[PDB]
Amino acid sequence: GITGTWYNQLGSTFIVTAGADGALTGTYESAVGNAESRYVLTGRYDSAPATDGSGTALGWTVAWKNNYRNAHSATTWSGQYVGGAEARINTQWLLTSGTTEANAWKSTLVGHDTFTKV
Amino acid sequence: AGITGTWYAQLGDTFIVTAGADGALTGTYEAAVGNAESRYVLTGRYDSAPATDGSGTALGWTVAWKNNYRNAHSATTWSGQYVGGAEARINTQWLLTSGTTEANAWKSTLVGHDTFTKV
Amino acid sequence: AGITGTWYAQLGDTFIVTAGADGALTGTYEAAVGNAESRYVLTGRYDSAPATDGSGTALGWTVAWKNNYRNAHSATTWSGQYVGGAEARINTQWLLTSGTTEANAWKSTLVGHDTFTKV
Amino acid sequence: GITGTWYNQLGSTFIVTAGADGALTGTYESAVGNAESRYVLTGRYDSAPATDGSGTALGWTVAWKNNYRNAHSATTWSGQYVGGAEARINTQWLLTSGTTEANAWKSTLVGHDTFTKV
Ligand SMILES: O=C(CCCC[C@@H]1SC[C@@H]2NC(=O)N[C@@H]21)NCCNC(=O)c1ccc(-c2c3ccc(=O)cc-3oc3cc(O)ccc23)c(C(=O)O)c1
Ligand SMILES: O=C(CCCC[C@@H]1SC[C@@H]2NC(=O)N[C@@H]21)NCCNC(=O)c1ccc(-c2c3ccc(=O)cc-3oc3cc(O)ccc23)c(C(=O)O)c1
Repeated sequence: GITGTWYNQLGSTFIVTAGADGALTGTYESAVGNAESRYVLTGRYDSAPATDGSGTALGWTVAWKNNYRNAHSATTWSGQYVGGAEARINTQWLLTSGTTEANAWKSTLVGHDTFTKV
Repeated sequence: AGITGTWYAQLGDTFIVTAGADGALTGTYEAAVGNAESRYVLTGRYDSAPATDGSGTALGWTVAWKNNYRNAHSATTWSGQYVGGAEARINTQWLLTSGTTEANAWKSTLVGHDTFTKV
Repeated sequence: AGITGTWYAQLGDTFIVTAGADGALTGTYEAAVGNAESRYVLTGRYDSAPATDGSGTALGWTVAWKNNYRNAHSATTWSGQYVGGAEARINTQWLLTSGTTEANAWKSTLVGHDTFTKV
Repeated sequence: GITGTWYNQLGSTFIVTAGADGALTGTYESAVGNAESRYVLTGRYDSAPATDGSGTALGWTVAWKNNYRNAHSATTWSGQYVGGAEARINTQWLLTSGTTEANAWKSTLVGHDTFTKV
């Protein structure tokens, strides 16, 4: 299922628990960027997905602050769980750093992460 | 405190949110049409210790478009920053992903931008 | 005709463009500071036969940030639509990719939005 | 080099010619969506890239109109050429359809395409 420990192509670690209320909770450890150790995450997922083989929609957020470090930024991942012999979560993400109004144009990075339980 | 409250977008969407000292965002998102039928759980995070150099406050949240009235089999995430002022604002970009077949994954994700203003 | 002309964004960026009957966009993009040093080639495409139902006109263009004065080793693409009116507008979202190492590819692409208005 | 015939994970075909003026020209054939046969493309690329092993930045546009069909939309790809034993062009793209102002919120799809010469 969705619950468990996941890894992306960057080697970052995504540990998540999916509740029946549609809630996501857990921790995220980034391999790259201004991050150290684990950060809190929370999100949502569709608790009653379709049955036509479609994926299960979900999303979550990490604010890159912990007791170790503060990168003044947040990332949201938006994607879906796909079932199969090899289960994976495909996402696209938006990473926004706090900026002055003059610098807002360079506030937001975009990318794509594919997660697996390897 | 600054983030905590009710906010509205231009298209008519509203949300109410509470920002905890632990960096948690929790509340409810309501779509353009004002009814209970269009109220959904909102959950996210924020920088509880933003910089002091004039920068905005980074944040993000998620709404899965399922409630006790309906299920659209999708979710939206907003990633942006809070900008304080006499008229405070939250400037975001968002990603809406719907459940799809692997074959239709390429058309699974919409992207847009929303600016919210505080009541 | 409607697209053909000079356009300006809020941050001060301007571009001049010509729309050919073949669906080609060609012109020059100038960054916020008004000098020759900041003028770059613009190239793109557009729907020369848009729908008649009130929809906007789909378009897109690219600027590689290299000219005879400087090279930032990057490129931006704008994808949006033209909206005719007394005050015509082009509403876009854009992607700016810089050349990176495979290791830094994850931080290679910025995303944003710009609305241009016609002079 | 960049010039040549390329294919993405969707099986779509990307035939491109890179000029020394920084210009891109060619044709694109989509495997998916409201497309038939070939459509014109044009774009730009950095003609004098760095030497530190960094990729070469580029972008291009396709308006989904030809003599066969009109999908009232346009796609722009933004990414970079990466050199190696297996050369590829990694992109992210924005696909905007013409819409009413009320429907602009659902005007723009986003995704990622990886191209190779296979
Ligand atoms: O450090 C963090 C938190 C860790 C994020 C980990 C991510 S979340 C998604 C992904 N998945 C995962 O598991 N880990 C990563 N975030 C904030 C830091 N932001 C950047 O590193 C950043 C942002 C913007 C730029 C940036 C720029 C920064 C400043 C400037 O003046 C111009 C810039 O121009 C750019 C142009 C581009 O095409 C791309 C980026 C920039 C740069 C940079 O170039 O070093 C870096
Ligand atoms: O047909 C074309 C031209 C071919 C594009 C080929 C692409 S270019 C990038 C990629 N790479 C490549 O080689 N080929 C593809 N484009 C315009 C058509 N757009 C769509 O197919 C489209 C756009 C939006 C929606 C859409 C919606 C459409 C209508 C509506 O009322 C609500 C919609 O909600 C959505 C929610 C989502 O999360 C995702 C999509 C939608 C849908 C759909 O659901 O069928 C479909």
